[PDB]
Amino acid sequence: SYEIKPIVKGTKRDPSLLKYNKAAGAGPFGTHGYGGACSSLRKGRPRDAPDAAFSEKGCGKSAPPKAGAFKKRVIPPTEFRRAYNRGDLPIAICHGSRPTVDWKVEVEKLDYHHYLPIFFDGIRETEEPYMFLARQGCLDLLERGGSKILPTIPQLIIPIKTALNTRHPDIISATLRILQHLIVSDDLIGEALVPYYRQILPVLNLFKNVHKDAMDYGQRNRDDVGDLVNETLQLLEQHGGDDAYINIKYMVPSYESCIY
Amino acid sequence: REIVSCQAGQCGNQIGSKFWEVISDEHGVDPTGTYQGDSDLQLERINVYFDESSGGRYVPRAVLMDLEPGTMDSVRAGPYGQLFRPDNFIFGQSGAGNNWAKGHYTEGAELIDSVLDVCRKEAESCDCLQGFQLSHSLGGGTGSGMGTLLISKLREEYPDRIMMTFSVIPSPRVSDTVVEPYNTTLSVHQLVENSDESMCIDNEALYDICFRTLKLTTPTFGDLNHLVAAVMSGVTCCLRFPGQLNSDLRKLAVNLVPFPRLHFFMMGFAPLTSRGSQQYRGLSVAELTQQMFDAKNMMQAADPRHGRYLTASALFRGRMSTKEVDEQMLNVQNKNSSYFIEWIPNNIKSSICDIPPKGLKMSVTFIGNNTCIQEMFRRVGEQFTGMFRRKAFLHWYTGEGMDEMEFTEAESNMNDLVSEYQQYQDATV
Amino acid sequence: MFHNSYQAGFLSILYSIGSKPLQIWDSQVRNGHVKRVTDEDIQSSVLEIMGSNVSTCYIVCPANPKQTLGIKLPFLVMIIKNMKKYFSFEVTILDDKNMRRRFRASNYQSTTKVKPFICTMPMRLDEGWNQIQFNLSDFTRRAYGTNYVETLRVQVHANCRIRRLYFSDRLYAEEELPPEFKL
Amino acid sequence: LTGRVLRYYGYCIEPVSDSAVETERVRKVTLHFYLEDGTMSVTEAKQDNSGFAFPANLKRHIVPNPDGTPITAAHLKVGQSVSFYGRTYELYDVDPFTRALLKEAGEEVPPPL
Amino acid sequence: MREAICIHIGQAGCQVGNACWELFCLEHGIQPDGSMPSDKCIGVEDDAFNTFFSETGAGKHVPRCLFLDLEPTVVDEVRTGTYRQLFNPEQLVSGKEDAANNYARGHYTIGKEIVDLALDRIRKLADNCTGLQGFMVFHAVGGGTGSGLGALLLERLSVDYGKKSKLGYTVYPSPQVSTAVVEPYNCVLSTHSLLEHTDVATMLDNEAIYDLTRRSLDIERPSYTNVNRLIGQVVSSLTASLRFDGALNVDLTEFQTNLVPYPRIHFVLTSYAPVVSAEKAYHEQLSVADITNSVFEPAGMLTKCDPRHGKYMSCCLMYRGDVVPKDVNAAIATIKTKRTIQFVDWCPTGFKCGINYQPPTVVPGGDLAKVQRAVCMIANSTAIAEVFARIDHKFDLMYSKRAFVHWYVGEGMEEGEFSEAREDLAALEKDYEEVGAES
Amino acid sequence: MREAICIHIGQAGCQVGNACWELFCLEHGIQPDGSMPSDKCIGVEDDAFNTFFSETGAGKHVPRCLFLDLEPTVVDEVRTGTYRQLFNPEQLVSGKEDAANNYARGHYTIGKEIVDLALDRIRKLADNCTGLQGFMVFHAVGGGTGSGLGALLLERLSVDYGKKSKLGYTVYPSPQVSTAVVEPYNCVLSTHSLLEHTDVATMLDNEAIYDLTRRSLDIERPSYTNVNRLIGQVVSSLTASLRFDGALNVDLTEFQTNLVPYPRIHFVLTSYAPVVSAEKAYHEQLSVADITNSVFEPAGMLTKCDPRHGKYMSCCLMYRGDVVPKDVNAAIATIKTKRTIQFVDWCPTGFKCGINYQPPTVVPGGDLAKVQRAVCMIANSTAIAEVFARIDHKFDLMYSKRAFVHWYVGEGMEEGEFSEAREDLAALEKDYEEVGAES
Amino acid sequence: AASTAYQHHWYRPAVSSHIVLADGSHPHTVYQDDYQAPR
Ligand SMILES: Nc1nc2c(ncn2[C@@H]2O[C@H](COP(=O)(O)OP(=O)(O)OP(=O)(O)O)[C@@H](O)[C@H]2O)c(=O)[nH]1
Ligand SMILES: Nc1nc2c(ncn2[C@@H]2O[C@H](COP(=O)(O)OP(=O)(O)OP(=O)(O)O)[C@@H](O)[C@H]2O)c(=O)[nH]1
Ligand SMILES: Nc1nc2c(ncn2[C@@H]2O[C@H](COP(=O)(O)OP(=O)(O)O)[C@@H](O)[C@H]2O)c(=O)[nH]1
Ligand SMILES: [Mg+2]
Repeated sequence: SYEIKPIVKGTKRDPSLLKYNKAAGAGPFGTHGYGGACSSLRKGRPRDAPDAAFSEKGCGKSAPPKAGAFKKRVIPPTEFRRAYNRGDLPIAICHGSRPTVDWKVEVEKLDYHHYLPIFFDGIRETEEPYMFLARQGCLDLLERGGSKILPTIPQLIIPIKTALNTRHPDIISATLRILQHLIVSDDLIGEALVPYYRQILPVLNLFKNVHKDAMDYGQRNRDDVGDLVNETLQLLEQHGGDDAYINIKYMVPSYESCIY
Repeated sequence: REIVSCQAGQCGNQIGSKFWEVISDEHGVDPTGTYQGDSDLQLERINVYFDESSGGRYVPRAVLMDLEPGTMDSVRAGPYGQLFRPDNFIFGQSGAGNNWAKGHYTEGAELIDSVLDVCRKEAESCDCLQGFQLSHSLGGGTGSGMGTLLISKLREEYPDRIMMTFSVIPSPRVSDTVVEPYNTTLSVHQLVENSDESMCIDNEALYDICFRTLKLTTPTFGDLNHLVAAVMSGVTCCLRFPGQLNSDLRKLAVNLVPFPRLHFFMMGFAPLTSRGSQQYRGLSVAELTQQMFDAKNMMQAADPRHGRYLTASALFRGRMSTKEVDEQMLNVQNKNSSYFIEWIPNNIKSSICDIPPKGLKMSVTFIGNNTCIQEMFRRVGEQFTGMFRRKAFLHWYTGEGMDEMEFTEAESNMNDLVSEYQQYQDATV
Repeated sequence: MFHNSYQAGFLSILYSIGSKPLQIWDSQVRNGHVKRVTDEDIQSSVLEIMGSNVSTCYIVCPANPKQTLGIKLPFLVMIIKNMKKYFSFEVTILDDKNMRRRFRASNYQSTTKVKPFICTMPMRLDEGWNQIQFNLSDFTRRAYGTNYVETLRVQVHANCRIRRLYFSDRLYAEEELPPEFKL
Repeated sequence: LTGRVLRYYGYCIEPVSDSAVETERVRKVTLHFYLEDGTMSVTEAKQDNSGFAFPANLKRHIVPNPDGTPITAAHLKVGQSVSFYGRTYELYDVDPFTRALLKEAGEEVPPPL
Repeated sequence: MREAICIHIGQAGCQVGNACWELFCLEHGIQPDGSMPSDKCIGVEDDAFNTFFSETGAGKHVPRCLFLDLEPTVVDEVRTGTYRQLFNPEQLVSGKEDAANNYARGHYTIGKEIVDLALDRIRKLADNCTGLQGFMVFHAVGGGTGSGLGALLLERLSVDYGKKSKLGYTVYPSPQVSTAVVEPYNCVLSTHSLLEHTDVATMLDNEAIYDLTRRSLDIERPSYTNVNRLIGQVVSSLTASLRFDGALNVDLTEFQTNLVPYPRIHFVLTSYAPVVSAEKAYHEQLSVADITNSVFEPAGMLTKCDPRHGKYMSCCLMYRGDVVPKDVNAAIATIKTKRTIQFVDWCPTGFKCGINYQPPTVVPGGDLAKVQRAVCMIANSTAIAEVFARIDHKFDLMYSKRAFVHWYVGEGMEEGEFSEAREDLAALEKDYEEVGAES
Repeated sequence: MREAICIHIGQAGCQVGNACWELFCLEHGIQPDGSMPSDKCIGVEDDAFNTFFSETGAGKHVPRCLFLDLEPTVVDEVRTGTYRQLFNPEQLVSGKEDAANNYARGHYTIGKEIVDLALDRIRKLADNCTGLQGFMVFHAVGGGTGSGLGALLLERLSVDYGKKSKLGYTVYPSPQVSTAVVEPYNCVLSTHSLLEHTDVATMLDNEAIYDLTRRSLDIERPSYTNVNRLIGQVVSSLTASLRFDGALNVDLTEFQTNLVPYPRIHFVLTSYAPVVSAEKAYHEQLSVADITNSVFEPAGMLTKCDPRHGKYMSCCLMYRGDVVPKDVNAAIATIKTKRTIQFVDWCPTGFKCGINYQPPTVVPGGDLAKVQRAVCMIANSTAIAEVFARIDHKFDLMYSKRAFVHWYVGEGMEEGEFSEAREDLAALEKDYEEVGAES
Repeated sequence: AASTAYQHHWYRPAVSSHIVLADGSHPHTVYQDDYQAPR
């Protein structure tokens, strides 16, 4: 007798989400030999060991371990989950044709300095409803927030950084779309984002040229991480400043200027 | 192409004192400052490190830097500490307190003005200032903090001139300071932006060299810094003496640094052998190359087997033929191409200077921009995060004027540099 | 314990009317006593804690030290009777940077002071029954420059008379208070 | 033998290049020879107006002769020249402790110069 | 340069400082008359005494110390002792009537009586110091004057000298041996100053030094003299890094930063080894690993504090002699590999090292033997929670019946000061528990 | 390197250790103060004494010995003896009161309160040695300490040091001369522990030494001093292979695998010759063949056991001096040609030889004569069954009606321990005769 | 009649000659060695 282990990759029972988001997974609440045959038609036994590297014979087939820059990292705990479970966010799901975010309290008057960082911290989420609520709240606040988005930028850089460092392609695409909507929200916000290129760009440079005559029939989703990186880089250069190009080049050597 | 040097902190002062001893040996300069070399070549290019006085005294172009005056007294209490000009000894009344914030903002600012003044005087005296050299430790108070403030100000004043640092990064196995990760994290982000090239020196690897390789029983910091002095002289041997394949510091920087952030290098010296095995060893280019690329010969704690070489540099010294020194690189590349990056063909830069370090048939210094430096950057990164989760030993830094978010910014710089090194380690064609 | 429970409006942690009011409280008693008595002022039974040493004997919620509270409500209202004797209370809260910060108020304290884990205050209590209101969020901002997340533990020391301890989200008025929260 | 230190007063004759006030400088130093270790240290008295920021000293260690051999107590002799690290001192006097020790050891110390 | 001012409070502080100063005089070749002889025995650097002795143009070296006891016996008897010409006629302040083992008496009635003149003396102690590192205060918190007057002096020094270093090498009441009955009262009341107005406090309780002398020295009848000699050896080991040259020289502030994780957490254990007699000195191979292991052993503890009851938070080692840096590193490596002792989770480094080239000196006629190398440990650990809990448990036992409280009440102290002290303690033990709790 | 740790347990152990260390000091030119005055021909920096003496930074050498005894007169006499400065103040452990010739007393009551200290001393000995070959244990099972405390120490050393070599030069009771009456009880009880925790045990009784010294050494009245000197000569001859160069260098653990055929078979005859006085030393041409014949003679044996009443399962000769390997082969061949001495049928080889070039010494205070060559046999033979049958018959006679059993059982030993150890010795003698049996 | 840390300090006595030539002279450059006056 025996037991079978099904291949659950890309299925409803895929454990990748569970193993990459520890806080997730909760419910709605909470022998002889030759001794005279010395012949020249035999070659020495190859080493093929990690210690063989830089030896006189050579490393051989041994290779250094991968650094794992593309390794899909674990999601760090997000304050969005705890705040939502506590009830701080006046956010609900308005079920219907396409789900949307319903705001319980007046939304034009809520403290952006207190709420928007939580929403940007929530982009790292991986299960409903946390990820959807965070991303859609980000979209709404950035689309129609006003001039109060600009002062919050320095405390918004860290959540964007942490979402980018997760190396999850879906999270990268989501935070890229949210970043584009952030950039097209005001006038000076791009110039304010320029000095913080040092903390937002490395993941974009890493994922610049990653792609998922054959027509890409799935394109309304816009999950192409490399295309999103290129588009957001061009949009940053457009709605940046005079030093935006040089600041972008300082971190993405393969970038090509658009305004010039 | 004059080079002006600075020694920050106790570690920096000791390393610089031994380095100036070695350089005076190579140029035939006694502690009295008079030249007694037997050849023209030593005096031909002595102006790169030494400035001649009215009486012929060759004063080193060095500035000493430490808040503690006791070690400033001790460093010139040595025989070769009489070389330095008395006015270059700049010190404060109160020590650094082994605090990066105290050495960078409170006591650093109140003292950095005189250091910039003397450094500017030296730069003006230079006919053509090639660059600035710094020797310090990332774990100390004033060696790290005040050193980074100094490098920032010299970067601001002289942007195009070459910037060099020799940083003794502390590590837990030789952890003789509980705030070593704090200081290293607060200094690494300054070093990334303000340093053209930053050589890394490590105490575990130095002791590994002194025990496993040199076999001598009990060498102290003197013999420990002898190796760093030999390396720091072999970096600019090509500047100080002519050779078949000349090189300078921007030579190395251009042929060694692929991207602006990636300028942290591992060091190695050859030959290195015990006294009893000196006469049993046959010196040759093959032996030199094997000691260069041998993992245990590296003087920083990061195994090259765990990473890939962005670039390597071979500063050979001694009368040697050229196709064999190039053929050693041929062999290394060909039979370790798995450990070398494909999209950078011929990762090894080579240069030859005929004049060898005194007392050796033939020698070589190795510069290594391997991607495994990310491992030792991380091994300080998790330590910093461990102390920063509880934010212990942080009231000392915050009461000296530092801001809370600066530590997170330093974490950001560490993680970004590590991510860049990982990306370019696993990047394909 | 209240992380998964409803936390809005009012949340009583101690009430002198329940059958066994100290379900979630550890009566750490040394040279003292905790008992339910009948107060002549209000003609009702209230908690009554005595002790020669204020520090040794006290009551702490939750009883299990590893376990902790999860109340988000920034206001803490305590109906306690001034016994003309030394009194103190302790509130451990969790700040946004994830430290346990510890706000204490005592009547024997001279002046307020802030130390990297604790913030000690003096209190002045009028004769008779008192309604002490403790605004955790505002005082955390004032004494630490740090946001208030939620309170972890409440520990009111001995040598006092206690009616009801309850957390509220906002500064409710006396008229707006429910009849069972009155005095 | 932990605290046994021989004293040797000496002076250094040092020409001065372009000083309006003087052409020669005499640097009076004291050599301490630790009989425990054989180490030697050089100290210089700090004068009130010597013009030096801090005096030139030499921390105790095994001071070698220019050839390479370490300097023992035999090399240090009163009225004689001791050379090390390119620096030459003419010994002229000792303290009573060193004087008596040399007397009983048998070496006749020259009278102070 | 690098001046440090010694303060001695109480009779216990007086004897501790007397031993410290004889040891300093032996180390710096200063005869009891106050001047070095014509034939030096030390051969140490010329600036070694500058941190502890002011050099007068006549050639005499005056200690930079202030003795301050509220009763004249000890001070006058030192004035008549061997160091008459060594010690300054001033800087030797004597009170007329004793504090009588009462913290309130030594802090309110007589502490304010003598504190003005104490600060007047300290002003001229400090004006001659151009690089004053800090004040090293020796006292015993279990006495009356040593607690109350020490507290008031620390308050005034902190309020007038800014953020100068305060190294309080104080003697705590021992777990079982205690010479006074109001001693826990004095300790708990002095904790007010020892938590706020001092920088780094070192415990020197008598029982651990007693056991060290009984076991290591193999001497059956050790006394306050031996205890004070050991304390002076520890102080000299701590200050040798700034007194003399070394591989890793550290001043007061250098380990002040490394040894204090939080402002409250500054009470640090101490332990010195190898401490051996002349009989066993020459028959043992004193190695760096052996001496470090003996230091980490409870035998080497100078405090009655078992390390296994807590977690080490930050250790600092002061090696003296021919100690080699990688020898130190090998000792540290074997200590980390050792499992019976554990460090707190959030402090992975946790180790400070400083090597000095001056071997420890030996007092003639003493019990210490000539050692080629030695090492002194100063360590902040969470194991102090048990001793603090025992001392305030004794305080609670006496204060439950309000015994001996009228004595403190009548000397100008409000009766609620006892409750305030108990609150400060109860905060301290379980804030130590907080910092030792796993993340 | 190649250190051997000496462990002298009991009175007999202390005496033989004193003799052995006198002999070793005379070997290595170590003065009673513990230093070499001046040696020019003997090259400097030559350390052949590392196996017995550990150096100190002052140039003084300390023996690697532990003198463990439960009663103080012998250890105190050794303390006051000639080797005051040589022997370590510690490593010289002396108890309060003797084991009273009681194995239970030495193994359960006073042995327990001293074995921990003895093991601490042993650890302090062993950590110094980086190449420790093994432990050389000297004791007499006849007494109380040498039986019980020796058993306890060996039992704990086995688990503490794993499979480290243990050479116990043990003094078992003699056939008819006894210095005690409960001696058979002590021997029977200790043999059980020694079987499990003794790698090789060596016969060292007293009657054979007395008879050998009376016949060959030609002195009418030998005593314990002469016996101990002969024992020390045997030990030095056995251990000199790792001390000096030779054609056949052998370590302590090397003959462990050659002399022990079965795990329960480890009790070995010892012989030494030429043990002759200077009266006949010049009379006899003491050649290699002559000394080998005298060694193989049962008369020259150092135990009162009969090789001809058994079969030599194995032998290990140690030639010391100018012995040629050719002469060794000649002696071995002429021995094999003999008939009276015979090997077992399953061990045709049965021979081991080790040649050291250093000639044996002569010790002043002893009756031995200087010879350019000597040889010591360590041989496993089935004849040990005779002595064990004799001692266990004595044990059965004593335990038949339980004489002296209350004394043993009072200390805390099980009453069934006597019986169970007796079946142990019964199985021991059984496997003796069955391994002596032919195929 | 008459090993601290001061033993371990080793400092070079003076300028040490090269071992490249037997005379100890500082070596000539490759240019000077190979390109001389023709013989
Ligand atoms: N280590 C050490 N401890 C001492 C010494 N003398 C006394 N002590 C202890 O320290 C405690 C307090 O002593 P002090 O600081 O002099 O306070 P005090 O006893 O009240 O002194 P007075 O008020 O002047 O009488 C005593 O209970 C002793 O146990 C000493 O010489 N060395
Ligand atoms: N060779 C030799 N044997 C001795 C000496 N002293 C005692 N013995 C042996 O010790 C045996 C008797 O045991 P004890 O007299 O009790 O001595 P012990 O075995 O050391 O035990 P305790 O003295 O009781 O501690 C005798 O059979 C002797 O063989 C000695 O000086 N030389
Ligand atoms: N190689 C070498 N390293 C040293 C020396 N002195 C100190 N260090 C290293 O420097 C670190 C401490 O630096 P520190 O002296 O406190 O720097 P500072 O406070 O700025 O003077 C330690 O981790 C040592 O490993 C030396 O002489 N040689
Ligand atoms: Mg006996």
